Amino acid sequence: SLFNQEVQIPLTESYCGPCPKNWICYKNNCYQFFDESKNWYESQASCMSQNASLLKVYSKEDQDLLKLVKSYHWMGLVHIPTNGSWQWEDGSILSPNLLTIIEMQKGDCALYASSFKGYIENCSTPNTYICMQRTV
Amino acid sequence: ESYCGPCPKNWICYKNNCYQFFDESKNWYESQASCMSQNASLLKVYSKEDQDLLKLVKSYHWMGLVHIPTNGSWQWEDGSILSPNLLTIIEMQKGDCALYASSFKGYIENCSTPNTYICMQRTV
Amino acid sequence: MEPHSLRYDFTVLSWDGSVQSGFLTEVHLDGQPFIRCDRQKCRAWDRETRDLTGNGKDLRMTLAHIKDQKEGLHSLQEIRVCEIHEDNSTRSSHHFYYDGELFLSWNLETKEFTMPQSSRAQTLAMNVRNFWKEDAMKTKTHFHAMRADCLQELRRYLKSGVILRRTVPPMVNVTRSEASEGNITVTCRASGFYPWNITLSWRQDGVSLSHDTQQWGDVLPDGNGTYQTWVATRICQGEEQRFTCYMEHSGNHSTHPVPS
Repeated sequence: SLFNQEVQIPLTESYCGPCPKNWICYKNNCYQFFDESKNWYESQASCMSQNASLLKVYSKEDQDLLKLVKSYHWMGLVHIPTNGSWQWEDGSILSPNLLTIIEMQKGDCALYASSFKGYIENCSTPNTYICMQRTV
Repeated sequence: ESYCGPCPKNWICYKNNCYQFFDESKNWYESQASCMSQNASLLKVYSKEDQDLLKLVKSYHWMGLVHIPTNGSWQWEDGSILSPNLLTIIEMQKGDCALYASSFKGYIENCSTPNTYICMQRTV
Repeated sequence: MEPHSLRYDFTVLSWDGSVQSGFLTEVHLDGQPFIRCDRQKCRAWDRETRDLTGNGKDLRMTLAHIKDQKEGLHSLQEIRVCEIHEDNSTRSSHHFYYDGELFLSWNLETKEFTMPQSSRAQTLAMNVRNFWKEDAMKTKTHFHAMRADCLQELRRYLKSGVILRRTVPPMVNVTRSEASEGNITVTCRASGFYPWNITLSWRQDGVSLSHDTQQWGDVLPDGNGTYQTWVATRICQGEEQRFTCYMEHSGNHSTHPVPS
């Protein structure tokens, strides 16, 4: 119901944002892909320098564009060894039924890959990375 | 600017182009009808700089590129020409339609073969 | 014990250089057919489609980059197999086959492609390797990820009891063939056994006869997934007492006399 049911016309169009200049805007989220390979710590530093975090996966519907992504990329998922549980940079939990986590290399960080996969990787291994900022 | 668009509310916005990806496999003709139903068209590739995000697309997908054998080159559904030095065209299957794949590849495919497809709004 | 295995296969075809629409995806669990997909129509569920059949589409694009002037049929097959052994060690292989011949493999230890010595094989492999390089298609990480997917799926099938391997002990039966010239043929048959590995042998006063003084069946399939074999030897009437059949199978061992 863009009107009262769904139809794509010039009148039901909106602006997406606010986002950093020339980022991807989709369903109130801003994304950018960085092709310079960095370790997890430097990827996190790079995103936070732009007032963003690494990719956080919270919804298959709101982030369905993640299905189309080629290759492997740092996201904001980190291991607490004390519990054996995964959480995001922001301290929130990994919600069930979002990611399949796959044991690849022993390590405490995860690479995002399509569709909704996390590959456990050595935090020190250089990789491309995805930054995310919520619009509001 | 901080704002991208204008675009349909649930579409991907990038450098003021509006995109969506469709998982339901359709032939070229049905993919083009489906994009036009959403006030769009199949993907048109016009700029490596403005559409650099197309480098990160997994797999192959219908785009709006068609062969008219009578004139004997590739053009977009809107009648505009394929600009040189944008796409490398690869012969995959004998056919008159092309699939987009990363990086800026076009794979010649049978127009009747069902495939996933990318829609883009006709550029402002 | 034989290891557990998971096998993924992706197959595409060209006719006169035209890559056909089909892409066949298969999953075999310990050699046994499990999942078959004809494009995205998968039969034994979102994971069946997503990513998995997608490997066939990538394969259609790989075959389009293989230069071959020979007309007619060509085929490209990608094969992935992981193994989990008794000791929890793992194997993995990742192979590409053109017209039924190996042309390219990925070695987990060197993190590198290996090609065969043939110059036509190396030309096929460089067509493919250069394609994958240009379009960033199949990096080191891809090969390690695909291996990690395979082992994680094998570990899930094993936990679930879907490939539950059972031991089936043999039935052993000894028979005597009539006394032509005062000699008898004693035959020892072991039937209905799993797994395949068995020891069977005639003994004289508890010592195993040489291979050459015995006659040997092959080990044949015996239905419901089991096997059968036999061993025979020629003795003198009077002597039946000295001769026994010795059987070892998955830690069972038994000795069977010639019956009266």
